[PDB]
Amino acid sequence: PGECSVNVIPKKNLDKAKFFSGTWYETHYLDMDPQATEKFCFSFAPRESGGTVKEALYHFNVDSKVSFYNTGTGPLESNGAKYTAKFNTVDKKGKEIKPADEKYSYTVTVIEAAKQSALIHICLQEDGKDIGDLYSVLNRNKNALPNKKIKKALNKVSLVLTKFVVTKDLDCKYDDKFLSSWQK
Ligand code: HEM
Repeated sequence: PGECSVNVIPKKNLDKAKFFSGTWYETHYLDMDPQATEKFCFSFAPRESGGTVKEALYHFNVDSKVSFYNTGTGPLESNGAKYTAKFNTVDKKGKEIKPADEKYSYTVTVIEAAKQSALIHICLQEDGKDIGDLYSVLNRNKNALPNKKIKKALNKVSLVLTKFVVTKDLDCKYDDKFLSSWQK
């Protein structure tokens, strides 16, 4: 199965204005498929208004030296820390170059946030069925280590940080202006 993890708990009372602002950098990630070993850098700029999330996504494939740009949009759950989005493909100037494929979606759960750190989980789906998932440690600073509360949250779901890929050890290239200028 490409079954998504159980026991993924949304943070209680996430500060929305703080989390859904600025740019987040992935510092550590754990793809739950052990054979998924392509190296990636990830950053994004999530925004929220009227119960709808609109986020700009940036990935960089370290192996192939190719970047790609996406935007995602979807309703925020009443718990305020989980959303399911559909995504399109845009160029670096933000113009759509491929429309959203209706059969795909992803569900982001914000498990924990503390200081400059966060822990999220993403369940990818096709036609509403699980096709894979990943845990991501985020920071406002690319080079920073996570707050201990992020580790505490990992421990509750029987994960340890040492299992994660460390992003700062990769030769990343970022488009920071794409994210900085999001919804400007
Ligand atoms: C460090 C964290 C992450 C890593 C390492 C990662 C890795 C990947 C990989 C391996 C792919 C497949 C690319 C390909 O098929 O060539 C991908 C695609 C994608 N991911 Fe991520 N991901 C991360 C976090 C996220 C997050 C947090 C989101 C949403 C908020 C997200 C949304 C997407 C989307 C929309 C695609 C496009 C799939 C496609 O075009 O077929 N990812 N990512």
